[PDB]
Amino acid sequence: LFPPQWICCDIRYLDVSILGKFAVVMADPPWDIGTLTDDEMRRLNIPVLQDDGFLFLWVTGRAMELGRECLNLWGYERVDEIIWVKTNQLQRIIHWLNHGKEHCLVGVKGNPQGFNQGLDCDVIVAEVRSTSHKPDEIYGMIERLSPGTRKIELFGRPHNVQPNWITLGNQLDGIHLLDPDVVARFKQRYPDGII
Amino acid sequence: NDYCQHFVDTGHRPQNFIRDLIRLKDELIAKSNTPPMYLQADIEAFDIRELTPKFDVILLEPPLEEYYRKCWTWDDIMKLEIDEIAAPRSFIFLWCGSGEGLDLGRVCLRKWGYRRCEDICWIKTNKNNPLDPKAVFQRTKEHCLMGIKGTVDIDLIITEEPEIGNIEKPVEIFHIIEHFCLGRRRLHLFGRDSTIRPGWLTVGPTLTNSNYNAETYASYFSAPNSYLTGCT
Ligand SMILES: CC(C)[C@@H]1N(Cc2ccc(C(=O)NC[C@]3(O)CCCN(c4ncnc5[nH]ccc45)C3)c(O)c2)CC12CCC2
Repeated sequence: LFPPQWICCDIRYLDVSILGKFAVVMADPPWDIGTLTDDEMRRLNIPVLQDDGFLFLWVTGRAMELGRECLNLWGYERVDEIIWVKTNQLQRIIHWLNHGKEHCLVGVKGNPQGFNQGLDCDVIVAEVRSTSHKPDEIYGMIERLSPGTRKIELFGRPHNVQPNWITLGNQLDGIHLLDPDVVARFKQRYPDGII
Repeated sequence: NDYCQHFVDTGHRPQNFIRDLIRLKDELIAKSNTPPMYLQADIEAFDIRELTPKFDVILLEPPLEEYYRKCWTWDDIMKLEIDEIAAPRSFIFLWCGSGEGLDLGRVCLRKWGYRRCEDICWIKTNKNNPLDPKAVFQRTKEHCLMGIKGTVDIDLIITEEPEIGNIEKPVEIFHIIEHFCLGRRRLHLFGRDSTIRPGWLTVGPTLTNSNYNAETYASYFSAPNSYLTGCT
C-alpha cells in the first residue's frame, strides 16, 4: 500500500517481524551522547527487516563509531557515508571545531539488485528547517535508488511519514496501517492491541 | 530549492551552489614557525623511531590506491609505528578518502592509540566540469579524520575537484591544523616537495632534497621553547 503508514510504539518492544522485509532501512536514532543506551542500540532487531537491501543510519559525535559497530553488528558493510551541508535561506554555512554538517552512514546487506547505484552524490545541501530535523532531500535520494519498494524508518517523528514508508516513532499519532499482509500479522500478533 | 534533484538533472553537484580580524593569529603562527625541514624516506623500509623528538601533530597522507583512476594499502598503513613517534598528549590528521579508509582509518587511529574528536570533510565541487562497484552514490568528498591522545574553524573544506591525477590535498587543511595551536613539532608523513612548509617537518618517498638533522631539529624546541603552543 503506497501511502504512509506509522506505528507509535517503543521500537525496543515491537515485534518488528510483523513488518516483513524492506529494501531500504533508515534510522535517525537518539544516541546517548528520549535516549537509548548503547546496548539497546546493539540489541535492536535490525536483522529481521532486510534480506537484501540498504540501511541509512544517522550519526553524530561518538555514534560515528558506535553506529559503525551497530551497522556491522546487524550485518551490513558500510559502503557510503553521506554528508549533509547545513545552510540558511541564502545558501551559506550555518568540541574542537564548529560543525557545518551532519553524517549518515550507508550499509548494504546481501546481494541487493535492481538498484540505481550512482544516481546521486554523497553530499546534501538544503536549508536547516526546524531543529533535529533531517532534510526531505534524503527521501528523494532514496526513492531514485530503489523506487517503488518497501522502506521503513525508525525513530521517525510525525513529519517523517512518507509514501512507501512505514514510520516507527514514539511521538507518532497512534497507528495507521493499510498494507494487508502487515494489517494481518498485526492483529494476530496484537489482539487487544498494545505493545 | 532541492539540489539533490538538480544534480540528477544537470550534473552540477549540490556543493556547486554554496556561497562564501582574526588575521593576527596567522602572523603569530608565522613568527613561532620553525624553519621548514624535509627528509626523503622510502617510508615502508624506514624505522620511524629515527624521527625524533616526539611530535605534537602528525599529518598522515598516504597514497591510497583509490587516488589513481607505489600505492599504500590500509594493510600497509595500519602497520606503521605511529604511536612510537607521537607525543603523550598529541594529535593526528589522517586523510582517508571516501572508501574503506572511512573505517580502516578509524581502526588505525584506535590502534596507535588515538580517539577521534573531529571529522573534517573535504567537499569537491565540479562547477567547471559537470565509481567503486561497492559504491552506492557518486563520491565527491574526502575525509581527514582528527584524533587526540591524552590531555573559529569549521569541519568543511570546499574546493573544485582537482584535475584528474592531481592528488594534492587542499592546503586549507594546514590553516585548520595551525589555527588550533597544538605545539610546534609538526610532522607531515608522505608529504612531497610541493607541500614543504614553514613550521613543518615533511617526510616522504618523493622529496627530491633533504635537510633534516634530528639534532638541528630538536634545537628549535630546546628550552625555553619546549611547550610553545606555537601561536605566541
Ligand atoms: C545525526 C542524527 C544522530 C541526528 N538526530 C538526532 C535526533 C534528534 C531528535 C529525535 C527524535 O525526537 N525522534 C522522535 C522520537 O519519537 C522521540 C523520542 C525518542 N524516539 C523513540 N521512538 C520510538 N521508541 C523509543 N524508545 C526510546 C526512544 C524512542 C524518537 C531523534 O530520534 C534523533 C537527528 C539528526 C538528524 C540530523 C541530526
